[PDB]
Amino acid sequence: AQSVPYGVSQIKAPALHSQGYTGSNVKVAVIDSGIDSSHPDLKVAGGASMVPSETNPFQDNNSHGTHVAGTVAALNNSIGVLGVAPSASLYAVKVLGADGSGQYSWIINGIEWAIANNMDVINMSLGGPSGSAALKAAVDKAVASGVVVVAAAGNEGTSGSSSTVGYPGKYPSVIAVGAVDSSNQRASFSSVGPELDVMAPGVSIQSTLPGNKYGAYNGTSMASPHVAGAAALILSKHPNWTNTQVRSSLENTTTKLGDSFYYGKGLINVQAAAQHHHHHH
Amino acid sequence: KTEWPELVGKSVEEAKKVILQDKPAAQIIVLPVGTIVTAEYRIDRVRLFVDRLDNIAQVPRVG
Ligand SMILES: [Ca+2]
Ligand code: NA
Repeated sequence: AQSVPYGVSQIKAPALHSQGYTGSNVKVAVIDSGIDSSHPDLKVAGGASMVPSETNPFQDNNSHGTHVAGTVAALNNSIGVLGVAPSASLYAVKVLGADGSGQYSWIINGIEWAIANNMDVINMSLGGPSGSAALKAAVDKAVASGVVVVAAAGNEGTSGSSSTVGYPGKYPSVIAVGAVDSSNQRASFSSVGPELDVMAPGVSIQSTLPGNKYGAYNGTSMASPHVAGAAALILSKHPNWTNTQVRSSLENTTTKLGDSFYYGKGLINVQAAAQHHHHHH
Repeated sequence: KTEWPELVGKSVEEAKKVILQDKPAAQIIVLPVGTIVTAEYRIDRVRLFVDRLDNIAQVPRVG
């Protein structure tokens, strides 16, 4: 039997599924360590690797990209977990090697591949403390081209009054996602700052792991794909909505939690986001 | 102890020794400063970001 991880229910994705919307025909690039395409609870539609020494994007030697991919799009069937957008067209854009790191140029090359291949949504469960002009230009280009770009806020916790949101999350063109648990409490590690946009579940998140496994991971990396998957559900119900509109729908319909420095606009609610009229609950 | 600001500017070797005294089961991974990394949180891990001289270039922290 299939299990629905709590975070998929928490963001109200089953309300979209019951309406008949599951992300069909929406192209989501998981820009990450690869995706294990042999996993029976994933269907990978395509991809490319920007990692010079790891040329196969369908081999995930780390595990992280496979876990992120399952939160976006684990298949709706009788096994494993259920993804937020289980019919999405999932693309493995490998820019991180086995050790979980990549060079800025590899990340930018993956964003450029996503733009050239007409991705609707990019998920970046990754970050670093410094930006670069070239990284900012790649994300701004993807957004100018119509792509919804979602990233983890980072796991740098608090530092007095300073922002600790990393890049590319910290760029205004990117939706930076922090992590809450099942009680809607901010995870102690979740980055903070005025660039924090929305929150999603990022504690003890069950998803797919390589070699036909499943397991619970923690991080803003886990929160980000709930929002990327929610964007794919919204686009499957409203295929002409722009990325501007998808982003605003998610921002404008959160459940407000605490102070925005710690919680941004609150927890996403994809049921409310996918209505025509938007307000907070 | 979950952060080691006193290690910035030290060699990677000293940093490893010190972190393993405080957290002997730590999974230490050495990465180049200025890379982008996965944003998962691993309580057992300490990433050490080094400059091109193999000195610590960012405050080591658990995660
Ligand atoms: Ca399934
Ligand atoms: Na941002």
